[PDB]
Amino acid sequence: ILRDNIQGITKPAIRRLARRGGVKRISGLIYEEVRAVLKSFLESVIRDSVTYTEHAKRKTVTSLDVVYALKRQGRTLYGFGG
Amino acid sequence: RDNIQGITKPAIRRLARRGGVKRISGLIYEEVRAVLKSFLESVIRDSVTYTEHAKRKTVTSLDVVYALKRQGRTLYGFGG
Amino acid sequence: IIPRHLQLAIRNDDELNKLLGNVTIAQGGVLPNIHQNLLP
Amino acid sequence: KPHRYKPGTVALREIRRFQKSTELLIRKLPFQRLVREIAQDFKTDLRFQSSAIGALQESVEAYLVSLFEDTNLAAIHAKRVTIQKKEIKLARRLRGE
Amino acid sequence: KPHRYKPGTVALREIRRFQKSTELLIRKLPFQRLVREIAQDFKTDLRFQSSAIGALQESVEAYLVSLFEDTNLAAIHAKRVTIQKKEIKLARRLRGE
Amino acid sequence: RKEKRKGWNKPDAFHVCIVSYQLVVQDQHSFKRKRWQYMVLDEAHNIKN
DNA sequence: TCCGCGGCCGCCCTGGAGAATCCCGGTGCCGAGGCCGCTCAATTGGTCGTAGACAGCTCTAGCACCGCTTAAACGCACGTACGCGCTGTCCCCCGCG
DNA sequence: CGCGGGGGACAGCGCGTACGTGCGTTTAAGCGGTGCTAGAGCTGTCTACGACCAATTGAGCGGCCTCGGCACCGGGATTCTCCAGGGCGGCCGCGGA
Repeated sequence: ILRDNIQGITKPAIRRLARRGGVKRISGLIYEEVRAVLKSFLESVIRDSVTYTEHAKRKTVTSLDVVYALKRQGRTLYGFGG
Repeated sequence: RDNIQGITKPAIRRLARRGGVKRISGLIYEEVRAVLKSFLESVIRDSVTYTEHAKRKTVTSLDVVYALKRQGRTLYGFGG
Repeated sequence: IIPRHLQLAIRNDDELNKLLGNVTIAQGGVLPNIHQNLLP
Repeated sequence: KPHRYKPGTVALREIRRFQKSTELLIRKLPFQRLVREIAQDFKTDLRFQSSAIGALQESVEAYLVSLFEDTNLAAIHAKRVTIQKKEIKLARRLRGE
Repeated sequence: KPHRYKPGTVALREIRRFQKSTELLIRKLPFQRLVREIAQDFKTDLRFQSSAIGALQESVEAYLVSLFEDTNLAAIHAKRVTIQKKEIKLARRLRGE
Repeated sequence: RKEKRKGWNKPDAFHVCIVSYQLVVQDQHSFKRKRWQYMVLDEAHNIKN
């Protein structure tokens, strides 16, 4: 729950995700590098989310909070709380 | 007439040299010319739209700046 | 509706896809495009 | 002889299935453990509601699927079909990330 | 003994010279009447001022040079010394276009 | 289970099948379609909730 | 030199086989949208203002050309060297338990 | 997590030609000037043209509950593909007169 859960996105999970990109073979070192990329993106989103949460005088983080966090990325298409 | 060909083959060769390519394919010159045409048409449709809105027959620097603003280019310097 | 309908409506329309396609699709999935060099 | 399919044969009907079906493909509880373990560092003891978790996984899944499609396009551009580290880094760099 | 340099090194010296000098690579009047032609079809009887056109040429040159740099990075990705059409299309498409 | 239920297609099939509690709970969707005659529940104390 | 013939015999075509197809129904289940309350800001009227182009001077530089002076382009001829073709190698993750 | 293996990633070397670089000679732009006139623009102005709350109001919603549709296998040749013999691309070699 709070210790070494980065393996939640597992190697078979990464292989299945790469199946959706249209690839036949996934190399061994692909899994951990895409894990690091996902970690970086998730950290970048959640930093903005938690900073907004602190600004809003709120203790809980809502879905619309991360919606605004991703809003300044610059696309903002459909989704919950759009 | 035929003014797009005014950009010469040695000019595109130097431009690709700026891109750090030792040997450049022959079709690459005309492909670069074609993507340049697409770039200019995408910019200039918006520029002409803004010119027509602006109640002005002359395309000003601010006109080009506003045309470039929407497409995400956001240039600096000229009309900044 | 299933959000797959939303994804099909978005991706089958050229202007919608050209306009914006990065932010999450709400359970609509994607359109996995395959190539002609993979499958035997 | 056993009906051993050649590699790349089942993939046809498999992509026929999962292109139409639109369910999830990642274990939920490990993912919520991950989002917790990354949240406590930013803010401990967060009282997570039932929401604000599925949106994150859907967003990251869409982003990584787009990245994987771009990586496959780069691999085909590289006169090959398989994925590799260089394909991923090139796709990410050309995406502005 | 004619003095003919081996191919490739003069390319490097040209690259260095174009790196030190940051002048416009396309003559002003060619861009002028190219813009005039491409604006003829949209609306007729349009007069272009002295300004607003050097900005167009500098923006086009800068973004096209960035595209060339991405294309060359993808060419090194492809392990070759030549630019290719698939290189250019991968550079364009993966940039959100 | 697919091999077991491949022969389940025939009408006038096996006179009886045996499936446990949680297996029935999981495969209710597969089982709800077929019509039966005699259902037997064992140790009804465990099913008291 | 003819060519009879015999061998290396192994490969696309053909027949057999493995799993899925996406509807016909069964059984079971599933929250849209109109309907007793409602509410509440919208819709005209009257007042308030105000500023923003109609003229009108204004002002200032666009521009098309007249007339010299070069600048990279262009063709060609040879260099060469590296993508590509052709081929060989090895490799390690897909399919399955 | 484990193993067979086979299509696919990756490299070595010849081709040769495809740009690349060094010869002359241009086609059209840069610069000096100019004479104008044609578009860009704020000031008296004055009016019409937008905003907001009284009497009403309608209109869409707040909440439930029916029911014609969701989910997918009994039910299954064909599609999708994979793998073993047959005639063959013939290939080719070797030897009496």
